[PDB]
Amino acid sequence: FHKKLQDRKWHSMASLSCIRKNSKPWQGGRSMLETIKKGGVNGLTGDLEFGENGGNPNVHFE
Amino acid sequence: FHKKLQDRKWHSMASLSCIRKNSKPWQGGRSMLETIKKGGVNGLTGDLEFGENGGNPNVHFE
Amino acid sequence: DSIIHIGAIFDESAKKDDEVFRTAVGDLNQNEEILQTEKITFSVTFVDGNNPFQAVQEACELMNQGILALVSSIGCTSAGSLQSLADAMHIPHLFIQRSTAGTPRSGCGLTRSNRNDDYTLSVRPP
Amino acid sequence: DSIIHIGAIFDESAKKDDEVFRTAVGDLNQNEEILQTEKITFSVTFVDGNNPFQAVQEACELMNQGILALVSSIGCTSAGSLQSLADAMHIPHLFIQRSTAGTPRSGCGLTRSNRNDDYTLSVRPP
Repeated sequence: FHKKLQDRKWHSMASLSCIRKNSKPWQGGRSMLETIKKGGVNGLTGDLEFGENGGNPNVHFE
Repeated sequence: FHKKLQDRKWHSMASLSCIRKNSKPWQGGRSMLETIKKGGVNGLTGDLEFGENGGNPNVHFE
Repeated sequence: DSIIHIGAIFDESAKKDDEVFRTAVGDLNQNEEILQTEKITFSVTFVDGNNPFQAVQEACELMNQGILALVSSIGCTSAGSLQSLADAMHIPHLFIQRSTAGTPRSGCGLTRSNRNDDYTLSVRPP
Repeated sequence: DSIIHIGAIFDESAKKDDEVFRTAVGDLNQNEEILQTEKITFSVTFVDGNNPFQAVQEACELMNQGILALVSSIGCTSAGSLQSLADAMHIPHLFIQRSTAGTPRSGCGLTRSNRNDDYTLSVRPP
C-alpha cells in the first residue's frame, strides 16, 4: 500500500455487493494484486514473498 | 407436492434473497422437507426413499 | 398460473442429467393421477462444478425466482456450499452426487455443520 | 480519515490469528517509515470454517464496507469458496491455510477454476 501511494497509482476502495443484478468487481483490484504479488518483506517467518504461481516458496525444516 | 396439496398444508413459494440485511428462510421449507423425506417412489433405480439420516439406503451390485 | 416450480443446478458435464430432468417433468405433466390440476414448471442453471461461489450465486438466483425444492447434480467441490446454503434458506435440497470422469465414487466427507437442520437429502445410496 | 482498510475472515479456532493480526496493525501504525501519513484500519469477522456459505456471506459484508485486501486464516473446506469469491470481485486474497487440530497440512486440492484471473496469494509455503 505504501508503494502504491508513493507511486501515484492509488485506487480508492469501493463498496461492493455480492449476488446482485449490477454486482461489479473492484476496479483497483488488478493493480493492487500485482503490487502485492511482487512484494517481499523480512518478518517473523524469515522472508515472505510470492513466486509466479502466487505462492510463497520459502520453507525450512529442522 | 401432490400429498401436500391433498393434506391441505400447502405453503406458497417465496422469492428469497441471499446475503442481504433481511435475508430470511422459506417459511414453507421445514414442512416441505419432512414431506419429501418420508416420500417413496418406484422408478428407474428401483425404489427411491430416504432413511432417518436423509440418505437413500437402497443399492444392489452385480 | 403455476404454483409448482422447482430449481436445478447442474455441472457443465451433466447435459444428460438436464435432458432426463426435462423428460421427467414432461412425463409427470402428462400423468393425470399425480398433481391432477397442476403443472410442474422449472428453472435450470449450469455452473462450473469446481466453482463453489458460482454454484451458491446461481442457486441463490433460482431461490429469488421462487422454488419449492432445489435439485443438484454435481461433484463434492461445490456440494458443501450448496448444502450449507440450503440449510440457511430452508430450501429442500435433492443432491445427486456426480463422480469426476466416471471414477468410482467416494463419500464427499463433507463434515457439514450439524448445529443447523439438514435440508439436504442424498439421492444416491452410500 | 482512513483510506487504508483491510478485511479479515478467521475460523472460530483462530483467536490467536486475530490477536496477532491486531498487534501487527498496531506495530505498523507506530512505524513512521511505512505509510508515513496513513493509519491502517480493519474489519474482522469470525466464521464457522466448515460453513462455506457463511464464509462467502461474511466476506461479502466486508467487501460492502470497502476493503483493499482480504486476509483469511481458515481450513480447506471454505478456502475454495473464498478464492472463487475473490476472483469474481477482484479483491486480493491473502490465504493462510490452517490445519485441523494441529494435524499435518496436506494441499487443499481445491482445483480452483483457472479460466479467471487468480486473486489468491497463498501465504504459507507448499
